[PDB]
Amino acid sequence: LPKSVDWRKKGYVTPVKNQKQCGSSWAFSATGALEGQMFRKTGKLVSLSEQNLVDCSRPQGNQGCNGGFMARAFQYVKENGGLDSEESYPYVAVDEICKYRPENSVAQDTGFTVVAPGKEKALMKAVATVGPISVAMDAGHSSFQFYKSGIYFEPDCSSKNLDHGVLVVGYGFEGANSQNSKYWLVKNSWGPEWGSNGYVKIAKDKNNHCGIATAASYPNV
Amino acid sequence: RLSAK
Ligand SMILES: [Cl-]
Repeated sequence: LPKSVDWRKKGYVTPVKNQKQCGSSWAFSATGALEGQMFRKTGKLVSLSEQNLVDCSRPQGNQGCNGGFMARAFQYVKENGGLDSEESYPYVAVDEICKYRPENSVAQDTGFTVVAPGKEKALMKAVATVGPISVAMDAGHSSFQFYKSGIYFEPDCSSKNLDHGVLVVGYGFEGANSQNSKYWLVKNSWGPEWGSNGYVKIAKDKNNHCGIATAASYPNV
Repeated sequence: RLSAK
């Protein structure tokens, strides 16, 4: 397994998006993993529609702007046989009527792969060999809100009670000792302006910090 | 969750 990975440097990640005031981080995380998988398969990077997901996956268990889950989203992409691009189905940040139009589909998944819960090495492994991995984390902390740079480590973080889905686009370390001060390169959906260009480095191999490895998964394309 | 902002 490599010492560091950064899928953004390989063209698998779209520019940072903003979920605004709507609880769809789970949709952002889902579209991130999908955009990366579709890229690996076709060599084309296409921004996917989170709005598609907000409005149409209530049957799979999602709740549009009030929460949802990444695997439930992959689940919907599969039952539905498709997912529209952002350009054809724009994000408006509010629960609206499902207007999925298959002529505008640009992605597909036949299911998904899960990572054993709490297993950071399984996660590192999925990251290194597949591409960006959708993950859930506990982001209920002011320190996260105000995060600007470096490795984020918050003592009151939970590894069990999560409220936010993000995307692990890679991992690495700080310094020269590959085995220490490691972090997960995480893509957020609070705009380019939050954190470090919209990303956050989160303590790695520090007991499943903030639950990043608790319920990770990626779509099968 | 949503940004505090
Ligand atoms: Cl959310």
